[PDB]
Amino acid sequence: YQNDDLRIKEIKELLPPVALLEKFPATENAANTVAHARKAIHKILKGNDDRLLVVIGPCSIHDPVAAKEYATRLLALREELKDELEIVMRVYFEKPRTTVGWKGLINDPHMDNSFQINDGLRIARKLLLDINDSGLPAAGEFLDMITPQYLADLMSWGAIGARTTESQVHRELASGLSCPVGFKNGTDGTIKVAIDAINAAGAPHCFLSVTKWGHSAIVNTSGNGDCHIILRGGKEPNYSAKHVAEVKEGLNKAGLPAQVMIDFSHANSSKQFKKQMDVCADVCQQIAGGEKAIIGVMVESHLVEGNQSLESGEPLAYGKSITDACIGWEDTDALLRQLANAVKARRG
Amino acid sequence: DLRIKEIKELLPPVALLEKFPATENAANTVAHARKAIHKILKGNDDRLLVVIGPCSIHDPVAAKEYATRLLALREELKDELEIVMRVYFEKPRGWKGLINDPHMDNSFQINDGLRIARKLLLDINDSGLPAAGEFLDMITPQYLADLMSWGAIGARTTESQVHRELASGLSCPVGFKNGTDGTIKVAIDAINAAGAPHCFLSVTKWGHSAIVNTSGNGDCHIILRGGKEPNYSAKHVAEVKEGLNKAGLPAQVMIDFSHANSSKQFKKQMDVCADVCQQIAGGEKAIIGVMVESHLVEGNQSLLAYGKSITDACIGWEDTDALLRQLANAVKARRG
Amino acid sequence: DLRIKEIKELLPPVALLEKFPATENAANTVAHARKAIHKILKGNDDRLLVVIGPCSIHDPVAAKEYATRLLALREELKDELEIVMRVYFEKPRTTVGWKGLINDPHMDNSFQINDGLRIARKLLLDINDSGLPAAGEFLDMITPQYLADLMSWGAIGARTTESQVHRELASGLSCPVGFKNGTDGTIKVAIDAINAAGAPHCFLSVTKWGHSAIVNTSGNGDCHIILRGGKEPNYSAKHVAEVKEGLNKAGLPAQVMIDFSHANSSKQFKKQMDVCADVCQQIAGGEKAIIGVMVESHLVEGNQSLPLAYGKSITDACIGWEDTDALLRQLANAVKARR
Amino acid sequence: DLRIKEIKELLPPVALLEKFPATENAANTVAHARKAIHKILKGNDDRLLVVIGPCSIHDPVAAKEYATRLLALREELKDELEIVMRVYFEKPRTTVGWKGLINDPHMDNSFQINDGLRIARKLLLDINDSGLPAAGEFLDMITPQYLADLMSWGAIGARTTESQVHRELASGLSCPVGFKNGTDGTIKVAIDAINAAGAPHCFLSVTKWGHSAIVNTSGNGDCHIILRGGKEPNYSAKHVAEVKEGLNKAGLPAQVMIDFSHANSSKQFKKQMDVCADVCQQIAGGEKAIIGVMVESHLVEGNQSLESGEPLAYGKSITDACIGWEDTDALLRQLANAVKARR
Ligand SMILES: O=C(O)/C(C[C@@H](O)[C@H](O)[C@H](O)COP(=O)(O)O)=N/O
Ligand SMILES: O=C(O)/C(C[C@@H](O)[C@H](O)[C@H](O)COP(=O)(O)O)=N/O
Ligand SMILES: OC[C@H]1O[C@@H](O)[C@H](O)[C@@H](O)[C@@H]1O
Ligand SMILES: OC[C@H]1O[C@H](O)[C@H](O)[C@@H](O)[C@@H]1O
Repeated sequence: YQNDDLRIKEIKELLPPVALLEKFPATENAANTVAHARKAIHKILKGNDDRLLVVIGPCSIHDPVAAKEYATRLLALREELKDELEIVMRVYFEKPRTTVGWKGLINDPHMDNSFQINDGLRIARKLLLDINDSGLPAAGEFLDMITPQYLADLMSWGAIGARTTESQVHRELASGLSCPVGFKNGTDGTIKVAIDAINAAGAPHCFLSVTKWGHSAIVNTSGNGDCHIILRGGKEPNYSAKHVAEVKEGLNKAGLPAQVMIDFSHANSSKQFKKQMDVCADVCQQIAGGEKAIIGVMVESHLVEGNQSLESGEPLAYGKSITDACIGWEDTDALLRQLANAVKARRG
Repeated sequence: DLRIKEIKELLPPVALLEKFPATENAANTVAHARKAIHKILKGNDDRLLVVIGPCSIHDPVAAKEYATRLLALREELKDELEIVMRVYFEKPRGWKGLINDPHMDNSFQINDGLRIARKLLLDINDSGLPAAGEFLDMITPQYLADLMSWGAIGARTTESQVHRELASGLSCPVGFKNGTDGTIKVAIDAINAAGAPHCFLSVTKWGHSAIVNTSGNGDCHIILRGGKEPNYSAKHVAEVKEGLNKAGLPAQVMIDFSHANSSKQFKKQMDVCADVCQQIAGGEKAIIGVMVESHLVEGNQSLLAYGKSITDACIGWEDTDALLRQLANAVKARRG
Repeated sequence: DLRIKEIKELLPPVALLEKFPATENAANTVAHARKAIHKILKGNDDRLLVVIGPCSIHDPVAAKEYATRLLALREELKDELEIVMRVYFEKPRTTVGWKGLINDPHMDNSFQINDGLRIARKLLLDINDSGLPAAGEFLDMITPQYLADLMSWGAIGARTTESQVHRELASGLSCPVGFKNGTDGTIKVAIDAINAAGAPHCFLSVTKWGHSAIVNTSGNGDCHIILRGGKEPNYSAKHVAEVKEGLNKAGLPAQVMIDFSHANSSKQFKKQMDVCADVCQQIAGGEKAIIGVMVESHLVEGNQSLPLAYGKSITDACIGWEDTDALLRQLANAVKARR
Repeated sequence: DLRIKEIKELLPPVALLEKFPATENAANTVAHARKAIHKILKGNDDRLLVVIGPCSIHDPVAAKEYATRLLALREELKDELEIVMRVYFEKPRTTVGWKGLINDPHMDNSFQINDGLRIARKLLLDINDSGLPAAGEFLDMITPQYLADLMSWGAIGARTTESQVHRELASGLSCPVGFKNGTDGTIKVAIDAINAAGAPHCFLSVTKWGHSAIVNTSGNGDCHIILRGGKEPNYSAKHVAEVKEGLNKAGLPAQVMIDFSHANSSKQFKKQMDVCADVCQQIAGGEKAIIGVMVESHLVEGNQSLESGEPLAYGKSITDACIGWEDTDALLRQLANAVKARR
């Protein structure tokens, strides 16, 4: 065709979602994990459970071995702390870049710009399956419009990133997802874009999308009422009581329940991974002092703290982020126990 | 699953491309206008790209009447201006636009809407008038982009990786709007992102998802659309030019006369025009394009009257003729 | 894998249907001719279905000339005959050979099938739009989605009458279907096919979207046998009596279509004129079981080997227009006598 | 679409290939048997291809027990026979009846074709992975894309030997292909089919993505005739000599596979043992043109009728009747001794 594909270099075959769903079906226990976690989060969001949703884990997954070791450790704490916390592992396979960079395990699993996306989808779904089958629910970021069909049935919660909260196609996607969805405030701190997103996601929509067969189609969604805001900072952090109070008022002014999830990382830690523990201290004091609106938190955590560079060509250290820096396991254990103690204090 | 109510059949792009293929004339219109804009962006033509037309298309009849009037000025002023008709089918916000609801009744006859939209784009290009589109999603461009000589990324998606990926593979030049607060950082990031090659998942002309690799698109530029205050003045242009230079990008801008630069007052577009013409006539080479919301009849309507916008308010045809002549005279002055 | 050398993109049927939609006239032509053949097959009409035209289409310009001439005779003889043009785009070869216009439109082994489908559907659309109904052989399992909405009647070839997938195909077609007897002359295989095609089936097929799917059909009751010879011709009234009796035993209407060409003519196109005389005398003598005939006819008689000569078949030899005009008049006269 | 009542979703072949990929053992089994059959067809091996197994598979459990028994004889008789298990899923018929494991795996008219494709591929995978190669029948154009990578040999349905579409299919199959003689016992149509299938073709087909496409094939030279009787059995030395003549006259290798069942056994399953005796006689005497045989065999001889609301006998055909394991063991040993005697 004339005037077509000047800037398209190559087009390669993509496994349809049904191929990944057939190769890696949910086990009974994996399906149980997803169903129970989605119901638990819904109950929190409706105000009928006083526990704290905790979405915690690596900035990005790049190594299934370390991810499964992390998952075993986190599952132990999920079981120990379950009367206070609903613990869901961050299993992020897609990373939004400020400009350019390794986009994650699905886009480039082999970490060498070979872009073996079919391998990436196989690795990602098998890992999500293993984690859910172990009994640990999983959270993801919905950035790509096409990858969710491959994974969403194994997601108990999802986030739409700050750079896409305003995006109509992402709001439409959320309106048809089967899990609860968090919408982050705008990268400059703006709350209104996330409030608008929650309202849009709760409405039914009609739009173009791709089916489990890998074919484009017209899709009609019902709307998703299980959406809430994620506070992730702006030019300055926005986790403190003053900010939470402003957001509660803004939600209620818009007719929405005053409830927030606080991201301890990103702009709320000023991109300094150990400051997540300082955010934790402040948020724990708010919770223990009686703040009911804090229904969830999000934490970037790995086996080993800090981060490392893929671009150097050095062999990668095990269990250590190749993207944002994370707190390590010992801080993670302490942080989770701090949150559990705060939730117990809030209740008693 | 739980929250998917219904899934309906969608014609693949190849069906629309086969039903409404580009005529030799339409193909030539697109090809020459893309090349003309590229030369402007490369600094090898001192003419001004002018993207002008309705806020959104709801009536193909009125749109083709508008196209005929505009083609006359495009040919008349061609030594100073590269005139491209704004052919936007939706207003991001209501009525979901011509593609999503051509019959205006919440029937969501998207297959009909795609047929109507492509036919209109084909007819306008066949007459010799190039068209400019807005790229709001990842699926509709496959049906229409071969008939687009320029496109804008929605302001709500400048920051979105998936829309920067899309731009990196588009065959036409692309404008990225500045941030809602008037800052340009996100737009600079978007131009840098869109300039690089990407690998991502997309839907082919066959209606199947696939892995696509793009080359990167060097024909991307900023659109100034205002922040809390208008940012069309010579002071703001100087600020934007320095920030572009600091980022290693060509110090060039397109200025949107409408929206926050017109302070939400359609007639104020003529005021931005007078100010921008002064800058150009005074020698400002960095202003390479403008965007104007214009229809047959000025104002707007609410879902009736013919040739009058049913979304945002536009200047009517007499102001449009005057505006285009003012810009052409300014370009003449700048040339010397 | 090892014996697949190339896989190339194929336009889906929706693309052809959108580019070349049925005009109002084309749709009316198809609906009327389908209704007319159904009326003839139900015995509620005494006219003769005449499926006549080139062995194969290889030149749309000559086909449109042929169509204009045949349309005039269709209008002239409309009281005795329901005239339907052979528009055959698919050719079953005894071994290897040019498979028709769709498979290789440029007859040079370039296999531009997307071009072939556009050419074929445009031609079929133009012919129906003029008012002339069309007939084809349904050989390919995937091409019928591109063309069947413009077909008023179809044939299953002698070499595929036994084929389960072709019986399934026929069970879901919107047009009447004829089944040729076996190449040895066996009648049973065509009777089995008619019974199978009349029943609902569930099988794998390709949709108008170009995707494979599970398809359920209703069954096609407008099917009938086509007598086309075997070792010896089987058009004589003795053979016709044998077939009507075999049809009765199987509980099927005792009606036949007779193919004047192929083994009935001993592969000699002029002998089609001799078969015509014999069949006309059966009809004029009172034979109501002969509900239709099939004739291989072109602008110029004979055939040629594969520039080409105008109006001559590049596959089986056919009779020319003069013989064609006279044959149709003989048949209409025979119908008028029978009535 | 007046006579199309319903259209239902179908898993594309890639979904089955991803769920049930060929193991290394399975892929090796397929490769080695395809090569061994090629050598036999080209005269570089004096061993006998034996395709043997149930008329149709209705029970994967009995099928795998049969495979385990057959594999043991495959190993024991490997110096004389290339033993390939018949893994057929359907009995083609014009009368009504069970539509086979792929169309109706649950044996109840639910037409759960997606289930049936999963069951059929999983069974083929398991049999190949154990080391036993598998032979299939090609009845349509769409199912082979789900299964053919696990077949070492295939037969085109007797009712489609003359069909251009099935000859096109054969011309692009990765395995050797057998074509059956005509219902009246003549070989003309099968000679035409062998010629047509050995030529390159270009035709429309469904890819592993479940999409129709234009496909070009190389031609299949590993095609041969299957003698299956006509009006009378055609396994006798007089008939083999007559077919050898016709194959030479056509410029094709004078080699044949003899089907011991159906018309050659007068539709009486025990008569397969009489055909075996005669064919062993020809082979032991020095007949080199007999390159393979086809035998309908199961754990338990005879057959049974499928009945709603009722259990079935284990290991016994619900389609045509088969010889049972005792006769199968004796038959395989007879053929092996005849091959030893020929050399
Ligand atoms: O995971 C999250 O919750 C995220 C995504 C976030 O991790 C992003 O992908 C990188 O911070 C970009 O890194 P860069 O700025 O180097 O492109 N929040 O935004
Ligand atoms: O059109 C028909 O009605 C037919 C089909 C017929 O035309 C066939 O395609 C050629 O006779 C094969 O020619 P060859 O024998 O040269 O391959 N009747 O059989
Ligand atoms: O294993 C199932 C059956 O197989 C047959 O070959 C044997 O004769 C039976 O004794 C056995 O029970
Ligand atoms: O970087 C790759 C370059 O070539 C691409 O094909 C584009 O035409 C150009 O804009 C880009 O800068």
